[PDB]
Amino acid sequence: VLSEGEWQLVLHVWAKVEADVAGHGQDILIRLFKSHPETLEKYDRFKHLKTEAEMKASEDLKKHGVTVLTALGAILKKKGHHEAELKPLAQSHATKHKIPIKYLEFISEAIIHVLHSRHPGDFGADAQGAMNKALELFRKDIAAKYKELGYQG
Ligand code: HEM
Repeated sequence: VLSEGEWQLVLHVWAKVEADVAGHGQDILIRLFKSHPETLEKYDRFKHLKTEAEMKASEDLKKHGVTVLTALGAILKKKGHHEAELKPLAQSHATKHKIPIKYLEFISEAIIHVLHSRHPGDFGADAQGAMNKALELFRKDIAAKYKELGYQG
C-alpha cells in the first residue's frame, strides 16, 4: 500500500507527463523496444519498425503510446482503488495480447527511465521509490486478475 505522500509524489510527476503525453509515450515505447527487443517482436502492429527514426515518425505508434499512458494515468489517479480500470486491461492483456508479467516489468523500467531522463528535478530518489511502488502495485494486482482469467503470465 502507498502512503498519501507517496501517491502525491506519483501524481506530481504524472502531471509533468501530461504536459506532453504523446512525446513521453513515444520515448517509453522506443526505450522498451531498444532495451527489450523481444517485446516489439510480439506487437504485430509495430514489429515492422526497423530504426529509431522510423519509430519516432510512426503516427500509429505515437497514437498507441497515448492510449497506453492514458490508461495508466487513469489507474494511477485512483490511488490503488483501480479495480474497474484494471479489469478490462487484464482481460485484453491476458486473453488477447498474452503479455507476461515480465513484460510489464520491462515497460515499468522504461517508464521510470523516461521520467528520470525528462524530469530529474521532480523525480529524485523518493519520487522514484513512490512510482516504483505504484507500478509494483499495478503489476501485483494485474497478476491476480490474470490468474482469475486462467492466465499464469
Ligand atoms: C503500463 C503497461 C501497459 C498499459 C497501461 C497498456 C495499455 C494498453 C491499452 C489501453 C491498449 C488498448 C486496449 C487494449 O487492448 O487493452 C493496449 C493494447 C496492446 N498492448 Fe498494452 N499496455 C501495457 C503494457 C503492454 C506491454 C508491456 C506489451 C507488450 C510487450 C503490450 C502489448 C499490447 C498489444 C500488442 C496491444 C494491441 C496493440 C494493437 O495492435 O492495437 N502492452 N495496451
